[PDB]
Amino acid sequence: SLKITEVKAHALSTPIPERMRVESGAGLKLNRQMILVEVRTDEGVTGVGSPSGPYDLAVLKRAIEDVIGPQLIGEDPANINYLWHKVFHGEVSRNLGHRSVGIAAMSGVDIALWDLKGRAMNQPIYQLLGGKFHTRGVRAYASSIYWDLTPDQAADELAGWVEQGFTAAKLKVGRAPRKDAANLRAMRQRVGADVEILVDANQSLGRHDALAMLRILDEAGCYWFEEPLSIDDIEGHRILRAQGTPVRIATGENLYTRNAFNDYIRNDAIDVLQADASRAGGITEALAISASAASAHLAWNPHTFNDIITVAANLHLVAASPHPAMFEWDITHNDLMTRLASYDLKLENGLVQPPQGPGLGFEIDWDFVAAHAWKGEPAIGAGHGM
Amino acid sequence: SLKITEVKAHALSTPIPERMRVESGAGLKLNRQMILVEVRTDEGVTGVGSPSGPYDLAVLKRAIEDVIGPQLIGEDPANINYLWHKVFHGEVSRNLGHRSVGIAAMSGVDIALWDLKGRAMNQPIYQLLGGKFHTRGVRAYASSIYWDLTPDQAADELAGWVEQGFTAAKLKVGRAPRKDAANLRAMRQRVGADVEILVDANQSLGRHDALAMLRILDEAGCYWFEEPLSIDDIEGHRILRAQGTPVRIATGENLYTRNAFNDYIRNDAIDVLQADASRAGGITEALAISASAASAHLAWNPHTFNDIITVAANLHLVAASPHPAMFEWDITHNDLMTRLASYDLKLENGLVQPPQGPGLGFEIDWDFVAAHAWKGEPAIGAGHGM
Ligand SMILES: O=C(O)[C@@H](O)[C@H](O)[C@@H](O)C(=O)O
Ligand SMILES: O=C(O)[C@@H](O)[C@H](O)[C@@H](O)C(=O)O
Ligand SMILES: [Mg+2]
Ligand SMILES: [Mg+2]
Repeated sequence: SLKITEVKAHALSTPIPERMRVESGAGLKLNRQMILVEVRTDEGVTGVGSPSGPYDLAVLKRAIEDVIGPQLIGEDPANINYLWHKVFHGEVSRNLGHRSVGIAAMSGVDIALWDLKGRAMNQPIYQLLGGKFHTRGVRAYASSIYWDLTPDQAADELAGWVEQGFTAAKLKVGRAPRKDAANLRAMRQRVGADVEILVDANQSLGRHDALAMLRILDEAGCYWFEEPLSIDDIEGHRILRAQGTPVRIATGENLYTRNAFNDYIRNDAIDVLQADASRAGGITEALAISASAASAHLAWNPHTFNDIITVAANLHLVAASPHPAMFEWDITHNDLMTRLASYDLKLENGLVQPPQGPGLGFEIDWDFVAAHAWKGEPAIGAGHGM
Repeated sequence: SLKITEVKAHALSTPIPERMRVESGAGLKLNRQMILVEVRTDEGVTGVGSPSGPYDLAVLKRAIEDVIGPQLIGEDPANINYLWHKVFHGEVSRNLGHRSVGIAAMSGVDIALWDLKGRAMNQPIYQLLGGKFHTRGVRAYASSIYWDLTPDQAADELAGWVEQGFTAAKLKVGRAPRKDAANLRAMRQRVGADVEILVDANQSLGRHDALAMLRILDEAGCYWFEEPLSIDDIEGHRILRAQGTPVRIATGENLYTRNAFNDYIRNDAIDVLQADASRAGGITEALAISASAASAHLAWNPHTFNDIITVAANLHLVAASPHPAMFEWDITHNDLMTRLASYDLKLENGLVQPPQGPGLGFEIDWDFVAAHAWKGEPAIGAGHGM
């Protein structure tokens, strides 16, 4: 057997050229940052992970190394299930909060344990999970077309991603619903019916404005309506879904553990569960959520947006899952997507394939890591919702 | 990458001395039988499985070899998720029925694919599933004390199993409710409060008789009431569960796929889901049911009763699952529990451990297999419920 010797959190920051900084309800992007989790063992098998973002890097590092870490030192890393519960019940739930940055921290560590397990077995994670369902590849969408655009500019950006091979893309909405509607109508007109258009309000609307927007989305044949309302307003999501349109009500990037999603399902409030393996509790928890969605005849299509590790962790799960694919691919300026590891975006007929090596299935460029240590830069401006 | 070259179903029968034949609502046992599934590949990596029983062996063999098999020949066995859906949607659901012996047949093949995957990776299945949760072992129960006994005899048999190390055991009921009650009362007095007593009616009661019995079970502090009613009467189960007693309402050995269990959960009709990996759709399907149970704050404790393969397949999953264990262990006369493979019952403080070899984790005695080919013997007498 192996024993865990260290749990490390490397805080990393990468710059965004001013002209490339985008804003949504979540805030204006400043720097693309991450924690790279490293779980090390006595025999030298190592796994890495990421607890996503934006979350404060010092908070994440402290939680990972000094709250979670001590629960892992000396333990056999093979018992991922045991360790998830030891950590959640022993420290994280009460001492960081049950729906919290602590759960994202746990997620990064869980992903590292799965990477470690795959590497120890010399197998890609998706093979551990019963192999592929999506044998030909996984349909991706370009994320996203952000705020501050004219209708023709928005349509131009969409045409651009479609040219690159994408069969679907997502539009940010919320700040100015009349502009959102104009943008959406121009975009649909430009690409026709063969391209799926997703919309994401980042919790920015109230119920009545969301009902008004849903009518537009329905007219435009939008695939889903993501975070239409505060995640705290479950009944509001039920009301939207009860309209019975072909537009899916989607949420989950800010909901944590299977428990949050159970509450939405129980209240008939959700069509697409978006639990991110790197946020909602780990690969371990995302697996459970995906299964629970299928039991209820609903879909699981994760949020994946932060770095190439959060993308890869989710992609292994998605490739293995029978849910129809609508896989989020961050197309914004992001060095953490392109330079962190040996794995890049390759679309074939609009599909991506998970990395094929052991564990997460690629190698970290530790030179890049050594060159991008965080020195206190902020990741994102203040969010909206006030 | 491997390719599947054959899917074989070995029909086996083993006798039961008349003195050891037991009866429940399911019928009088005559012979302990099974299909040993064998999936072979071009490179010679082989997996085995079992679709449980009692199901007619010819129906099983035909389904496995000639309905399911043709969907598998030539395919990569690593893609278990893909193959499950290829088989279900392509053939089994419509052409064998959605809640059928066809699903059990699929389950035997799915287990064989998981055994194959584990053997190919040189890992026990529980390691693939995220490793152990129950690191110290899995709490087992002695299954079961059957019909036809006096209270004196029932109490004595229970004391015998407790002496062997069991901390829990199950009693068959349903033919004579007043005698059942007397047996239970004698059993509880005999062993005290520290031993869990489960009850199993094998669908043999009507609603009002089950309500009356539940009062008894509550009095005796029983752990669960298994198949109290027809599996077809979901509302009846809701009514029992709505009494709010500490007695769990349990069912699932005769329910198939996650869909059956979702219907029970949606109707507030179940405390313990008993989906058997070898009946309800495979390891693949049981994993999903276990997760769905947890999401709903309910328990998954599988039915495991037929042979050492059905026991082992479930035990890998149970060991890896955070559900409190109440693991079924057939203590009746059954050569398929003792002579088929090199994995015996070993209790330590009432706990069992999964096999530790690759795949299911033990080797088949192929000489025993060869010497016990089915010759048309029946497995079980007519069941009850009419
Ligand atoms: O840019 C943003 O709005 C957020 O950081 C993302 O998480 C976004 O909600 C998404 O769905 O990827
Ligand atoms: O012996 C019997 O009653 C059945 O064959 C079993 O399946 C039983 O219901 C059990 O829970 O193991
Ligand atoms: Mg979003
Ligand atoms: Mg039973």
